[PDB]
Amino acid sequence: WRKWNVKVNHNEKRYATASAIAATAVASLVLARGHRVEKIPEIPLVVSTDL
Amino acid sequence: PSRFTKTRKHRGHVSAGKGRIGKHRKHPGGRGMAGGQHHHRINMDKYHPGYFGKVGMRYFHKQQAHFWKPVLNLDKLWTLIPEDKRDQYLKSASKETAPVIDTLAAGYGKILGKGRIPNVPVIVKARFVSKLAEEKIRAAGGVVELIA
Amino acid sequence: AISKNLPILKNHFRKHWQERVKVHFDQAGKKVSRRNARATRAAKIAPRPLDLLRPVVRAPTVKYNRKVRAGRGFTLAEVKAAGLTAAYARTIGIAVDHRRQNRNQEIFDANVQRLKEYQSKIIVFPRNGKAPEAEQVLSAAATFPIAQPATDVEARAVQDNGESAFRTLRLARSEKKFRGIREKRAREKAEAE
Amino acid sequence: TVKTGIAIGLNKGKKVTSMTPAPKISYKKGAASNRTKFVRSLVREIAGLSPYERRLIDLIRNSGEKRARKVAKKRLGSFTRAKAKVEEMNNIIAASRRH
RNA sequence: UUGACCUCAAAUCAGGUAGGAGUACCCGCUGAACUUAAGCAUAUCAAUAAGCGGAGGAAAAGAAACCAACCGGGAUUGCCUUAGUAACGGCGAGUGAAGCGGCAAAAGCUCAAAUUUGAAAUCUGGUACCUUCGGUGCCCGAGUUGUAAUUUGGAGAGGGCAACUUUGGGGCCGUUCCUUGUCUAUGUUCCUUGGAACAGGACGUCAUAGAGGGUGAGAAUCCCGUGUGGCGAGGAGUGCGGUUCUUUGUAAAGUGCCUUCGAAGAGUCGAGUUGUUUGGGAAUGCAGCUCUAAGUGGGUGGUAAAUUCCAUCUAAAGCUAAAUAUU
RNA sequence: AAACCCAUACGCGUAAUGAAAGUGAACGUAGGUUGGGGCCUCGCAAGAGGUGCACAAUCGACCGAUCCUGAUGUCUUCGGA
RNA sequence: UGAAAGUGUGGCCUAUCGAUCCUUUAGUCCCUCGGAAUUUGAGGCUAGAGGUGCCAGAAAAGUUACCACAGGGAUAACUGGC
Ligand SMILES: [Mg+2]
Ligand SMILES: [Mg+2]
Ligand SMILES: [Mg+2]
Ligand SMILES: [Mg+2]
Ligand SMILES: [Mg+2]
Ligand SMILES: [Mg+2]
Ligand SMILES: [Mg+2]
Ligand SMILES: [Mg+2]
Ligand SMILES: [Mg+2]
Ligand SMILES: [Mg+2]
Ligand SMILES: [Mg+2]
Ligand SMILES: [Mg+2]
Ligand SMILES: [Mg+2]
Ligand SMILES: [Mg+2]
Ligand SMILES: [Mg+2]
Ligand SMILES: [Mg+2]
Ligand SMILES: [Mg+2]
Ligand SMILES: [Mg+2]
Ligand SMILES: [Mg+2]
Ligand SMILES: [Mg+2]
Ligand SMILES: [Mg+2]
Ligand SMILES: [Mg+2]
Ligand SMILES: [Mg+2]
Ligand SMILES: [Mg+2]
Ligand SMILES: [Mg+2]
Repeated sequence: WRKWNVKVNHNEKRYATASAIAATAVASLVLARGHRVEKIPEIPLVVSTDL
Repeated sequence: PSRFTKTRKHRGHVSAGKGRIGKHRKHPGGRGMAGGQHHHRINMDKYHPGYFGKVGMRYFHKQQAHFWKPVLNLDKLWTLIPEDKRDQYLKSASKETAPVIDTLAAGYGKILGKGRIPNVPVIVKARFVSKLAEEKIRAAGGVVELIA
Repeated sequence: AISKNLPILKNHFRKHWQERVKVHFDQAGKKVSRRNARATRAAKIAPRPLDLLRPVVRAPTVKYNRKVRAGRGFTLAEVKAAGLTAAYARTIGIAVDHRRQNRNQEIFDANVQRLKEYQSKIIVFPRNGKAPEAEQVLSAAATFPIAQPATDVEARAVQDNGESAFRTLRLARSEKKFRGIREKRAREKAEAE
Repeated sequence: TVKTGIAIGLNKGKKVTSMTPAPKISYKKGAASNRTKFVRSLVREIAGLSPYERRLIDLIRNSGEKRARKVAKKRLGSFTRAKAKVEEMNNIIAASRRH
């Protein structure tokens, strides 16, 4: 009966997810994770729905 | 969590912040509320005046639904109308088209007169009201029709 | 043990509570089990909607009487008026409650219309043959949602007659309070000679 | 039992047109029946009275119905039961005077 | 004298049944103290541990002698809440539910009390046969001190009128479930190190398979497997999906109107007292003793009593899955 | 057992006060006085004046309880301005 | 009370006394008994009394040389020290 799971407010969850999505369209932050996108022309990287 | 706790910092120090003379002991003043009329009396009188004794009249089998009477002050009283039609009704300050506000369906049992609705007519359906609230409503030009 | 300015706490842990602590780790798995059970039941009653038609009914307790609610069963008079018997209805997906009684014509006729809608919306396969495949849904409650009745309109004229509606409540309260005294006084008046 | 339309008073509540449902047969449960009257009347003949009923007959003849009701409230439990039993005993007295 | 009945017995009589183990969870009985109260006696610990009896895969409870006071709800269980609240309490320490509301899950019913009386229509057993979780025939027997049909209060029954509507059981092949088997890709190519390559580097392949394990060191591609689908086997089964044979049935069930009726549980309810218990407070339940009912009656309506009303149920008999618990 | 989505309720809060029955928060630019950061105006500046959130002190007003007073009126004992 | 001014809310001043809970009385004759009423009864509001002298207020007799435990040099029975 230790506390194992934590409540996080729904809107804080959504704030964080939106921030993490916005950080995807920043080549400075993607390189800083070590993702090897130096030769990638530009991000957000969008490909066709044929995939 | 455990690493931001002063227990980690007391490591090396003998008493763990509890003293050498006082010697953290099990329950030196008692368990719980022991001593309220005794050695904890000053605290119970300084910070809990009224703790000891019984005052009034008992109620056997009290149901907290006979006493359900949530109060709405006049100052709001248009929050019960949606934003879509509120401006309409406020600029068309007219009888023959006055808005109806069932406060019970919104979840209120009594209307009170805290302050200053505008001079627009309004029909207010309420189980209970106050003297001043109804005075202000019919001075604005409305009417309180009671319901159950 | 009593100390600096803090609220008096009533924490009821002076019994052997650690022997009785249920931690609901089973929340997710038990949800999975409920979903699997609903699926199995639906497959077993593969055309049927997994829930009986329940009536619309008015809640007790003046706190809650402003709200209408789903009830248990359709009040034998209601189904008789709907034009079918209780035994047949129970085999057709209609909950019947023999112990509730109709005192309100609005609720009565609303539930009767509910039953007529259900009878028009269902198809009942014969006991003999075909079984004409019919695309079950899983809820009769979603197909017949409980709607709150519209008691009034959104705008009306102002009809003020000068009764003040606070003195009204006041006088109702006062006559309730002093009813018996006045009846006793009238009795003592009538028994004068 | 008609309501007024307001939230306090004698007949407080909302006005709704009523229906008067059919009478439940489980409201006439203690209702007497001819078979049952016959059976009980017959059994009272052959079984007769009990000691405390005999005592009630005597107290009603001599000391009146008030002490009879007191004694019957003690021997039985309740005042209303005592009243009913004393009335039964008065009927018995009249019938035995006729017989 | 003979033959019955009643009650009681004996049989290594014919057939069966109980015991003990386990006991996490479940139904009960019994029942502490340490401890807390800064002492201690009520209290608390706790209606707990220990002790005893008794079950199943769940048990129990359960179709209201309920909750309510509402425009009323409507078996039981469980969760969220109500609520650390109403209330109990050397009113101290402490204890402490319930109605409503939201949800999971949902399912309803059956006996007694009625003359079959123009037909004990009912049933165990034995025995012959058969298609054997049983059936048919025959024969003793049980049983009228009441076995079947009929009805269970939501109703319902006996007559009278009037028309309509609906039905049972076997086989076969599938599907559902259980268990199990089997088949279903791609490198062991080159160099270095090393005892060993599963390491490093080069070139490649498969991928709905780069989960995991093994193999002389970190292996998707060496092996088992994994993933995706396929092909079988054996059962249980009435859940349904089709096909086939029997026609159940001059039977049963349902519905409308009139009329006469409408049986409804007793050493129980209830009361007094004692003890225990409960939040239950002039007495919540339980038990013991004493007293002991009624039938337009009785219970309940959380302040004892009398009077007048109202509301709501229908006890003293009974069965029932699911949601729930599980060291 | 994650992550994502959601209805209706429920909890706290938006109203207190009285044992309770119960009543229930604007005389006023939501008050006045004193002081108050910051802003504005004049001033080269010094400073003067205006406005003055928060906060503090104080006098008032409003709601409830208590103690009074007790109008129009009336089931003549209710009502309570 | 005094002509009056004025004095007087116990004793010329400094001491002469007492919570909760319970009971009881007085007052308002007011509130509640929660399905609705009447009358009893009971419970509530406000002010006192019944008392705790260990006097901020447990309900309380001894012994142990048969003794026990936690401790104390905060504290005795030796030396020593002043
Ligand atoms: Mg410290
Ligand atoms: Mg230490
Ligand atoms: Mg200390
Ligand atoms: Mg010390
Ligand atoms: Mg102690
Ligand atoms: Mg101690
Ligand atoms: Mg002790
Ligand atoms: Mg045990
Ligand atoms: Mg069971
Ligand atoms: Mg049972
Ligand atoms: Mg709370
Ligand atoms: Mg307890
Ligand atoms: Mg007792
Ligand atoms: Mg016991
Ligand atoms: Mg008792
Ligand atoms: Mg001010
Ligand atoms: Mg004076
Ligand atoms: Mg003096
Ligand atoms: Mg005193
Ligand atoms: Mg008192
Ligand atoms: Mg002292
Ligand atoms: Mg001793
Ligand atoms: Mg000694
Ligand atoms: Mg001695
Ligand atoms: Mg010393």
